[PDB]
Amino acid sequence: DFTQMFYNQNVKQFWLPEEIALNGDLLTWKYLGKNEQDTYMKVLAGLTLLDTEQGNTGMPIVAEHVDGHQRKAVLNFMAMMENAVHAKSYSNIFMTLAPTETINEVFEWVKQNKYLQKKAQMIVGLYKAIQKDDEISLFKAMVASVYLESFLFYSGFYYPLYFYGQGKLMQSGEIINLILRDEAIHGVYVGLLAQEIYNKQTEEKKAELREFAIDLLNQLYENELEYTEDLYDQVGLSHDVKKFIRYNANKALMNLGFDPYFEEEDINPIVLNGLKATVEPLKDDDFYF
Amino acid sequence: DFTQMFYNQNVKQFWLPEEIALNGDLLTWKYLGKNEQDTYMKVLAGLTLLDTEQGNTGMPIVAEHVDGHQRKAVLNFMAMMENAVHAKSYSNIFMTLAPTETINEVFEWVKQNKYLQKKAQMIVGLYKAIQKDDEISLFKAMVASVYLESFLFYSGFYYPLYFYGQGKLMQSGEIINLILRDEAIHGVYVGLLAQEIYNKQTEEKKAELREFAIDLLNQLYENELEYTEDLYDQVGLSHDVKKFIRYNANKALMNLGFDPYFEEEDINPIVLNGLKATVEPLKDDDFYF
Amino acid sequence: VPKWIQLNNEIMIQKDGKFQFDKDKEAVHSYFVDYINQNTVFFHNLKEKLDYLVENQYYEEEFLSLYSFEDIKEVFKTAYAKKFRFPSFMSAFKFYNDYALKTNDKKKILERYEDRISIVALFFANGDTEKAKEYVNLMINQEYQPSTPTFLNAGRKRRGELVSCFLLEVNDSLNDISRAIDISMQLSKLGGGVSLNLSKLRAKGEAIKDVENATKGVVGVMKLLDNAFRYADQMGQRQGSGAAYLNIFHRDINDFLDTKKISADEDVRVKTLSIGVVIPDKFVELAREDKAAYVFYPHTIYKEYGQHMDEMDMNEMYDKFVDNPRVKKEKINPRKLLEKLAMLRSESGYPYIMFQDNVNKVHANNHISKVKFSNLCSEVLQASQVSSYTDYDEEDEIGLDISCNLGSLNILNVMEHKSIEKTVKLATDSLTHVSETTDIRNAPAVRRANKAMKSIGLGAMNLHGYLAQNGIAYESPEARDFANTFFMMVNFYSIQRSAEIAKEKGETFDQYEGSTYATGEYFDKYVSTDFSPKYEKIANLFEGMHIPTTEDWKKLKAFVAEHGMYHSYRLCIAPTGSISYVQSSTASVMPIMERIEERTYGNSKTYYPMPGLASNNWFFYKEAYDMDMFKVVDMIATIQQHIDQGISFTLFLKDTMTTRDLNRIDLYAHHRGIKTIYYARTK
Amino acid sequence: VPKWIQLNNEIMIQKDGKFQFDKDKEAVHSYFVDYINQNTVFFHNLKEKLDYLVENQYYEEEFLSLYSFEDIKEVFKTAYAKKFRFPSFMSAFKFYNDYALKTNDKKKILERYEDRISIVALFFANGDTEKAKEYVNLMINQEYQPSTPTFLNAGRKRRGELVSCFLLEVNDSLNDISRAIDISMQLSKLGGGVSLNLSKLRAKGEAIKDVENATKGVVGVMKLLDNAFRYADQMGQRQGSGAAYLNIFHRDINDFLDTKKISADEDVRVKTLSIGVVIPDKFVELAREDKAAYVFYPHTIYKEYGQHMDEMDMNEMYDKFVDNPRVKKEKINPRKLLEKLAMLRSESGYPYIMFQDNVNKVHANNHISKVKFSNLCSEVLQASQVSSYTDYDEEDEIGLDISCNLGSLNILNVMEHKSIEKTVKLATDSLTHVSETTDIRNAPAVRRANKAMKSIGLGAMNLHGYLAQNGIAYESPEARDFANTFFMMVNFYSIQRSAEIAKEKGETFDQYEGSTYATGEYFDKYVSTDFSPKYEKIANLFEGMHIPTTEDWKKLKAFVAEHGMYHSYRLCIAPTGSISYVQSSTASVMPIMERIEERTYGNSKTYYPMPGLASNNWFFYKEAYDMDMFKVVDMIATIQQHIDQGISFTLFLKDTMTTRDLNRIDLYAHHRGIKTIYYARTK
Ligand SMILES: Cc1cn([C@H]2C[C@H](O)[C@@H](COP(=O)(O)OP(=O)(O)OP(=O)(O)O)O2)c(=O)[nH]c1=O
Ligand SMILES: Nc1nc2c(ncn2[C@H]2C[C@H](O)[C@@H](COP(=O)(O)OP(=O)(O)O)O2)c(=O)[nH]1
Ligand SMILES: Nc1nc2c(ncn2[C@H]2C[C@H](O)[C@@H](COP(=O)(O)OP(=O)(O)O)O2)c(=O)[nH]1
Ligand SMILES: [Mg+2]
Ligand SMILES: [Mg+2]
Ligand SMILES: [Mn+2]
Ligand SMILES: [Mn+2]
Ligand SMILES: [Mn+2]
Ligand SMILES: [Mn+2]
Repeated sequence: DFTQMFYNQNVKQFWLPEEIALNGDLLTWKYLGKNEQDTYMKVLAGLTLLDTEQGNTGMPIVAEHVDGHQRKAVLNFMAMMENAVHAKSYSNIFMTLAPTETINEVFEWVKQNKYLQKKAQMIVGLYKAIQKDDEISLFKAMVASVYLESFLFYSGFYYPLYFYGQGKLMQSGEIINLILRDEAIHGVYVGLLAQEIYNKQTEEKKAELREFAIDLLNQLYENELEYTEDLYDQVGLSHDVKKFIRYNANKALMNLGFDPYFEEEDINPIVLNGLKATVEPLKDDDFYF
Repeated sequence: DFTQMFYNQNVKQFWLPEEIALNGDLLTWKYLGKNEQDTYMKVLAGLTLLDTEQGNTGMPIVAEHVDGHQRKAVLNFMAMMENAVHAKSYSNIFMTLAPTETINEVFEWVKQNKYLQKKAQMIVGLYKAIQKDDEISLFKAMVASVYLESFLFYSGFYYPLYFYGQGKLMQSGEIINLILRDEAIHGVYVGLLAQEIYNKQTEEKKAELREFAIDLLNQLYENELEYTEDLYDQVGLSHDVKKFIRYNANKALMNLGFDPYFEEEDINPIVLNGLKATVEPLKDDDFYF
Repeated sequence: VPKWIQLNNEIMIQKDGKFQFDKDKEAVHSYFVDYINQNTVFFHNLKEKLDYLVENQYYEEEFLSLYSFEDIKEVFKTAYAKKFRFPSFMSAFKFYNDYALKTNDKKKILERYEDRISIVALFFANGDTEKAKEYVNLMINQEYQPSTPTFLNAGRKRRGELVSCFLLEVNDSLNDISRAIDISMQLSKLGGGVSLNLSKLRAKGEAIKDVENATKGVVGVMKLLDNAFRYADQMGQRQGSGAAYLNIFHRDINDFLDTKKISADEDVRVKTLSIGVVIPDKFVELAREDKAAYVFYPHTIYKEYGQHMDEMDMNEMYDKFVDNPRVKKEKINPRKLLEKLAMLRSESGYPYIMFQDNVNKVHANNHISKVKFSNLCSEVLQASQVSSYTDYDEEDEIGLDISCNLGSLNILNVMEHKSIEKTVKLATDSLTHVSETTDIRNAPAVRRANKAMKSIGLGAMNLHGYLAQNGIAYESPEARDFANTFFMMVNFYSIQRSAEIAKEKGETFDQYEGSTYATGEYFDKYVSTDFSPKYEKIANLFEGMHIPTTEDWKKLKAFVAEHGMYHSYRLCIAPTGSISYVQSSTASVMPIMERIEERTYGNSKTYYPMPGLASNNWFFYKEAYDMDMFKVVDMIATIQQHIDQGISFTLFLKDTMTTRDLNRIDLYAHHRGIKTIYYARTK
Repeated sequence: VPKWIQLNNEIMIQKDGKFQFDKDKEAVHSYFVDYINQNTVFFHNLKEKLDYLVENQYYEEEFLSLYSFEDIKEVFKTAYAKKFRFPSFMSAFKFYNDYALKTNDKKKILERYEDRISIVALFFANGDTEKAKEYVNLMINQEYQPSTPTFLNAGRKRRGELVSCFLLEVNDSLNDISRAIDISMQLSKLGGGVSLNLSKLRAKGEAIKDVENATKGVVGVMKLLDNAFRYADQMGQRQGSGAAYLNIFHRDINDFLDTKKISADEDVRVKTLSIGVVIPDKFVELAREDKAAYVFYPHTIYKEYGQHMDEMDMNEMYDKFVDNPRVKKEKINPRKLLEKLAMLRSESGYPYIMFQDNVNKVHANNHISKVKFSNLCSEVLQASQVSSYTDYDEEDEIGLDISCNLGSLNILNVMEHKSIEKTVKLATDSLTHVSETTDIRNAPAVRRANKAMKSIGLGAMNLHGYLAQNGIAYESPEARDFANTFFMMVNFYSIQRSAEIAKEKGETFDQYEGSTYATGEYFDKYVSTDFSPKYEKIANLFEGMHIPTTEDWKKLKAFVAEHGMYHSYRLCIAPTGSISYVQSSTASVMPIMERIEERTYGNSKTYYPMPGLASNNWFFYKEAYDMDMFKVVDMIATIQQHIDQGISFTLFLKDTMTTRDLNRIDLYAHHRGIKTIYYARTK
């Protein structure tokens, strides 16, 4: 009911890194404090590292196990955006703002970081556990994918959106907004594929899959809180970032056809400023009464 | 030495079938004989099948086994083109020119056609035989992919090109030329990757790999002859198409770094005829003259 | 969380296995005592309040000057003498959020329910103190509810028009299309929904003065109208709503329907333009026999016959059109078109279905014109004449564009007061006053038809509430018996009041002499058939109330023949969307969608049980989706035989219902005499 | 492949290192003798031809009835006596594909070049045989070319209007917006391009009768106009073309510009509507000083001062608006706005730039009104007065909406014949006749301004062709010297012809006495400064042709003061798009874009060398992209000082230059007195 519509929306959102000139960001970058520059670098590396997993494994593995030519095509398109567009865009932002040696060090740090690694490996673990012709294991991986696309990225997206909403780092913020817009539709689409599997299950199996999804969300959420304090306490933003994580967790759940887990909260206004039943023929005798 | 330039070439060649309006072909299509329309539909259906498998299976699987994020980005982009752009374009052509029943019938015809099933069996079999960290199985699949890109498509491409060259079906022909332009660079790129693996081998191993490549080519060739006769005898063109596929077989071999295998022949000349601004801030001195 | 919101939320908390329905009285009491009495501006005397309201540009001094202040004080006394209490929190909330007069900064409350009712009554009476007191008694007893425009705007200086439904004919010319866009924007600016007849516009690929295949069809005009309604968005307050109607035999019918598909292209899709399809009996006959049908290019028919295709009877003209070589047409499958209609209604609820021959076989003004289309709510069915808007220097030929004034009887309150006659006659008087006081300066055809036809719409509501509170199932034959008797009485007293107004003013509506009222053909079924209840239980409901008999109908027929009829149209059952909450009534004559209504206002969720819902009558409040749509069709057709205009008939469908089931419902509605079908609502 | 296009493709086959330019003569010869003479309908005598054309609704009988057939025969002999031959294949192809009359089925050819010219001449002369022969000589010598509407439709029955440029002022009301939409559709239906001023419209977030944040701004009207122009597209062969103009100090300027961004949403972006920005000298001064500029809400200014913002002098009222607390203003960065303008022109070519104080410091009719906006081609610069379209029942206050008839002198052929005076006077007479015979009966202000102002536009083309064929570089000072002398002479003879027409008809244009012609201030630089060529090379180009001196200009000034002027505006240099091929001329006074122009028509590829291109003048035909835009600005400003209206000035930009270079070109154009900038074309 939905793949051709998503095909259309995906291909019409096509873009390339070269379209946004990045050099003019240096005019606001130079005015940020060390803690602001440090947080930005670390957040950016976090997003880059997670998105690489999605391009190399997450999208291609789901495309491999999903049946249907049109679904495979949409999924291929999404994998292309991760590897050919998003990855180049993150690299471009880095090369503009930091010298080569600084980039290498930030990636070394974030690569060793406990909270980034915990979430990255949790997601990758579920992708590696998909078994041929087993729709339960596929569903679990889709849940992981939706959580990455619609939830885990957002502790990171917060900061570029925060600057973007203030008139700072506008070129890289525009790029991030385009990336985020792609991840949103990726999350919604994979969510619909997961609901299709979920709806084929018994009531007991459904309850079991719900427990899986909520348990996974809880593990990731508790690590996100730690990740958040680790990065954002030094710039005083953690309270507001936490509200943004919960709001996006609720969107991820709704993508999977589940109820929101967290109470509704208002979001930081600066970040906000940045942001067929069944055809049946008439067989005669229906005109007579 | 080459991936970056292929990356740039692939992304700059990006297109969608919807860019080309097809209603202009309606009359030249209406005017073709029933035999001509039948061959044309079947030819494009055979192409659709090849691109379906190249997009779903061939390109993603090669991407999985090739090392390097940039090489993977190129291969992922090529995969997307196969199933999200190329395979879909044929449906755009079908939906314009043909009624639903004729479309349904031709897709049923691909499923039961023995030559099309044999060529898919052979090519996809080699893709699925790739073993992780086994460069020889990978080479064999890359040879198969080059043969699909640079040889097997051409029994199909002949007919749209033959019409384009006579000023007939020129909108459909424009789509086909764009597809052909893509496959030419896809065949070269995969050819270069295959040569990388071949060049690592002992002379004895190389001799075996040439045997594999030539045996595979001959087996595919013999099947393609029967396929060509089956499609083109009713339009009187089988001998001409055979010359064309031999011509392109030599190009496939060359893409693999091998000498031409078939002698040169004169191809139908009709078919040969078928072939932001930078933002700079204003200075104070710019306002005085 | 507000205290009243908490109390209203305790209804769903089940105590002793039952909902706490009594919490809504506590909820409304808390709402008043904690918010309304705090935010209600109070004045030492009524004189000070009235002076503040007139001088601060809240009221109109013209209508208030018609009374001495003593009379206004006595009218306000009559309103407050009833000590009216809102039974539920949602009634008071809806009134004080939608209709109560607020300060210019929307911070405090100037008008209570009694003040609003007194002002509306004083505006209705137009200088008569006893009449104003009668209107106050009628409205504070909640027997009659003026429509949302009238109730909200009457007696207000910064008010919109008192009419919100307009029906425009669009002629096949660029001058007329531009004038239609202008008038649509002007009427949407006033806050009224605008319905446009696009059947006269020539189809796509028609000739424009010797240039063949040059017309974009009705879809280009549809895009123009959609953008016009989007621009004229009522000062950014409420989204501009418009409707477009096309005959099913129009050539562009498939393009017309494709504008509502979910996959529609952005250069075809229309967003703010509802669509309605007009279906003559010829199309249903062609689909019934599975004969391949023809849609016609209207301009070819106009050139061949000098008359518009929608101006002619398709039943007699269809064969002539098909056999005429100079009339251009394309073959269609009428059954496939019906299935496409059902699929579109399942997907989006569109189009509205207007059965042309069901409307016109009982239409009383066919001499003026046939009814060719309906309004945005699919209940206004009146004769229209297309206007010929010429060039700027030339004089326009103004026709008749439909616009009727809406009012609703509360069936429960009218029935409990045994005041069908008095409520109907007073409502007719108020609707007549609203019609006379309406003057629209930018729609010449609307103004001319308002002055000439003097058409009003008197609807009814709380049918399901009254039936369920009296132990009668909506689908039961007794419910249809009550509807038959009640609406026969309503029609009788509306005709009597219209003839009385004609006698008093010495004037009838324009071209009355050609109507079926003048010839007596209207009264045939009333002077031949008895419409008294056939059930003892229903006959007991009308105890203490004289049910008009055959002799009474003969006397009314003689009276109408002698004195004429003031209103061309009197009765139309509108949906009555938001005024139903204020009146504590079920919407229109439709059955209830839900037993308890769950809605979210602001960040707090609210619960609204249906009026009179309890444990004893829980299963008489059967939800509309659980009902048999054939029996709902039977009920609406029982009511429709006493309503001169149409009824807003919403189809309530389950998710399991197929396209064939929706088509069967539509065909049974056509068979039973249903004039229009409003919406296909799926659960 | 056609033989003629095969011969035409042999131009690019380089033989002996040179293009085979002579192939185009063979190409056109083959084109004629293989297509045109075969497809031409030939009659036994001209009488049978004219009878056939009149009877079958091809021509108009009224204008042909003013001549006896002997006179028409003499005119046709005069046309055919020249034995005109098209010098290139493109000239004949463009004529016989765009302007030559064809049968009703578009099968055969009815008109040759001589037939079309004779019909246009007989239409111009209006009964005069000698004047018709003079017009025939003028057009067959290709000294003067009537615009595409006039040349295409003169004397044809089923024709559009002879005027295709219209300028509309939109007042700040819904009635006026609806009338603007209607008039835009009416004029687009006639085939004309419509420009609208949107500066008087109040900005987004303004009140509509004391409800705030209600107005959708100029972008909603922009969407309305865009859909109105999409609807009125004339079969879609030439889709409806509209232009919107906004003053840079309008608050909606950023949203106005955002409608052309590539990343614009479908609910904002307009596609068929060109955009222009009117920039007063105040904005350029504010950007120069890097001060903080303010955009204003027009409705606040109108409420506070009683006048529209664009009807007031911004250079004298900007500080008053800023200091006024009751005026609502928004802070903007003028340099950021300039950079945004440059970026938008680089990425899309929009907006058109009008330097308002450059237009109005030399405007001759500022007493009537100041020029507030340009046309769709960005060269019509005339005074306009906004209309007040009221309700239907009320009378409308009709203002002045701009429209002028276009016509181009061929500089090469005029200079070859030494006939500046005769060509200018005859072209003025023809344009006056076209103005007099135009009657738009659905645009009241256009009709009123056509009757009152009697404005015409007499342009020129083949400036670069004439200079390159005379060994003069376009950027050279000698080229600007020639342009100065030539256009001073054109202005002199156009003023003389206007004064003679006023003397003969005894009437001047409305409000002439307040113009600078009446006061004599217009002639100051002409009675003080001599415009004789300063170079001996240029002075020989004018040998045999009298150049008016200061004494001649004093005599003309006295003549104008004693007899008046018939036309408020006389000279405007339009783009002259497709008639340049027929006349074998370079487009307008702008430099050529390509030396050899390659085009694809259908499935055929053909090449068009620039007129007179050879190896002896290959480098004098310098492409517009390779030359300095500062020198092109100098040339256009030299021409502009003798043109009362504007010049369609396209900027030819390389890919290498940034937005700063485009901004520098715009600021140098503003400094040099350029009135309007048309397009930012990038190679
Ligand atoms: C009616 C209407 C007007 N407008 C804008 C467009 C007009 O330029 C502007 C004026 O509308 P008007 O038609 O002049 O409304 P008005 O006369 O009642 O208000 P006022 O007393 O202030 O003159 O309002 C909208 O944007 N949307 C609308 O729906
Ligand atoms: N005092 C007062 N009365 C109001 C107001 N709004 C409506 N009313 C009604 C209540 C009474 O029915 C009527 C007369 O009120 P009043 O002027 O206090 O009268 P009285 O009781 O002093 O004679 O007006 C109001 O704001 N103040
Ligand atoms: N005969 C003829 N002449 C045409 C036609 N179209 C234009 N003309 C021009 C050619 C001459 O200049 C002029 C007179 O032609 P004619 O009527 O044949 O006269 P004549 O040649 O007997 O003097 O009309 C045309 O179709 N037929
Ligand atoms: Mg007409
Ligand atoms: Mg106004
Ligand atoms: Mn990504
Ligand atoms: Mn993603
Ligand atoms: Mn492919
Ligand atoms: Mn390929």
